[PDB]
Amino acid sequence: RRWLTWQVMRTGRITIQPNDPYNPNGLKYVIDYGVTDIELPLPQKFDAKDGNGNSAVDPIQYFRDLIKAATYFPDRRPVAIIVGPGFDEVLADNTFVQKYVEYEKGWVVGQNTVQPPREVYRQAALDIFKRYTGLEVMVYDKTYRDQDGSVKY
Amino acid sequence: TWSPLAFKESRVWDEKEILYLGRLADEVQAGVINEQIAESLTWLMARMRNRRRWLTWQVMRTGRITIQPNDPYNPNGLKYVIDYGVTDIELPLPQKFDAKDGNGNSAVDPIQYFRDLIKAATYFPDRRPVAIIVGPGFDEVLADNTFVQKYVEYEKGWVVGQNTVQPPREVYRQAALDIFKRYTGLEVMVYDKTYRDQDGSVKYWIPVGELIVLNQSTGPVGRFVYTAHVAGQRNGKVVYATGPYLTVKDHLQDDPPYYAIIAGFHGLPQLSGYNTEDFSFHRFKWLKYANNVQSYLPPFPPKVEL
Amino acid sequence: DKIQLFRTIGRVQYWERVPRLHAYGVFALPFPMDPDVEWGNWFAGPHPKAFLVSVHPSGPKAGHVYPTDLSDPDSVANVIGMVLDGHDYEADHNVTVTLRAAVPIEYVQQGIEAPPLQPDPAVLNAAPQLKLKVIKGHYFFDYTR
Amino acid sequence: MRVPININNALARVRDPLSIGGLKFPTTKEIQEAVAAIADKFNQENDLVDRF
Amino acid sequence: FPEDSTFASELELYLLRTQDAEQTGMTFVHQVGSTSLPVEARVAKVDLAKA
Repeated sequence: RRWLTWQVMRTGRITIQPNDPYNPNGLKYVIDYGVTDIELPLPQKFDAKDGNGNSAVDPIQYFRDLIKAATYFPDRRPVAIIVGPGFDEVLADNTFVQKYVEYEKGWVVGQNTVQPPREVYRQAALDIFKRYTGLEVMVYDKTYRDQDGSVKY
Repeated sequence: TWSPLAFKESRVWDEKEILYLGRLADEVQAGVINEQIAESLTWLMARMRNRRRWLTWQVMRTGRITIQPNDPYNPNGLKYVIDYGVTDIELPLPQKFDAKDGNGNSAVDPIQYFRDLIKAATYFPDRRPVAIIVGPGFDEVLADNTFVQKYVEYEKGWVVGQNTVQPPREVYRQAALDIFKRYTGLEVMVYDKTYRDQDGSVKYWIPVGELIVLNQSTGPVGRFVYTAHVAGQRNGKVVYATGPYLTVKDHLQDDPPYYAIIAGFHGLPQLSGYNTEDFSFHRFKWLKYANNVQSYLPPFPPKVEL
Repeated sequence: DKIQLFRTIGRVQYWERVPRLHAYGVFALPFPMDPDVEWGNWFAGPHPKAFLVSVHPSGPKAGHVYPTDLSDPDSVANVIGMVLDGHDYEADHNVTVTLRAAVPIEYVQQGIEAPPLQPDPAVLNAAPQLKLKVIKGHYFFDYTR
Repeated sequence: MRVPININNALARVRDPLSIGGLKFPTTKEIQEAVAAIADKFNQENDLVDRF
Repeated sequence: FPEDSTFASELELYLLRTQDAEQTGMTFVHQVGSTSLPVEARVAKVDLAKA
């Protein structure tokens, strides 16, 4: 039941082939559900960091751009995001999100402080993400072991 | 002088469809015309209200009722150019509030601009602004201005090189209305109401990079006047009536029996009062304040067509 | 393939009837229809449409109406009126032809390959010899005279 | 102008009474009906200039 | 999603959509001593779909 369920959740497409685990009878199903535009486009991701040290895409602005472009598409604005394990470590090395963290604590780097390490600089990366995008974040770091490789999420 | 305009129209139902139509699912004993005339009767009331608001808005927008022959809902092909006396309806502004000359700095301080208009009308009391009515994208113009920004920084203590990293555009725009209201003293009303174009997308009534400037009062500017129309007789004497009328002609007993409805009225808008010294009218003026305001706006759904 | 997505089945369009001038007057007489004419593609469509009919003056089909061949001068000379918002051609073969009315030019097409709600330029071009008078974008016709 | 139909009587009518598939007999099924009304929300009336 | 039971072998959905005509179309212009003019024709429509 969970395999068919995750097959819809991941692709919107139940595909069963003959050369397949636990299909000895050699059957054929290609069940296309009506899921429209399952992948959001993002050609430079968040940790591209083109140039010297500055990145390219603001996730606080990107996920606010999506809410703005669906003010009259009420079935289409985002409400929550469910992420794997390493989402805070992308936000803390972003050089756009960092200026949001510096703003809410008064961290001008030239005065007032030397720049801190990534401890509190990542510890507040969730709440500043949750307050400025307004959406919920759930972490699902649950794991499985592959047939051949190491442990995957 | 002043003299009104006339407009009326009609619709007729012939003899086939009066007793040859029921519903489409079930079977009905020929009474659906009573349902469909009652809607078409209410629709002609919604025409005369729609024609009034077209004439009224045509004054508010240009001060010029212009009716050309090749025009929607002018089959009769009539010429009208009705010039009112609205003086200098377009405020001059050769560079917008979002010109951004050079690196990142703009060229026009808009808070100084409207305050420059208030100072230049200290002894022209019918000519200082009291309120502004804008479309949706007015704060997005103000927040990216580099003059207004220095007003936002001043009321909170934000020197950028010290004391703070420069804030995001959330707080930088959330406080943009009240600093415009405190330093110009005037009122801002938002009219974000929309309509759908014929070929184009959804548009706003007050256009996107444009606004209106109300002078000395925010009360009613003008008047819409209904003039007399010939009603029937009562005791051999002709009786008159004003406003929209709706006459019913039932020819349901002749050899092709039919049925008609006629609606119309007589009227025209009229401005209230001009300046007695030099005959000038300036209560509302239009300002094209920016250009790329649609880039700050969400898109609209296309019209679903079965 | 075990799930079908939504696809539409029914397509019903309900237009209104062809408008005409109230004050000009009506005069209409029922005529028999020509069986040689395929009347299906003349009453095809939900759109408001009028079209001109001629009449056979003699022969074995005399007194029967057929749509006007604008390329034939004899069928132009025998026009008798218009059919307004066509009837059940399948249950009955006797159409009511309007001989006197006042109809806008957007509702009269002769060719089947003519778009609805648009003026037919072949009708406007032959309107002198079709006894049509175009005033304010409306056809005025009376075939009692 | 609305089309003169019945809502409930047309959903119960556009469905085949005499249809068999590749299986030579009628199958069990289950039917849910839904009704939508389509209107342009973004074509609104200029009620501003009544007060002017 | 939770789990559900039906005791059937197929499920079908029907959707009926309606689209009325709008009350638009300003008004025709007149002169006082003449006759009126007729109003254009509108259109309403319905569709229906199946899954």
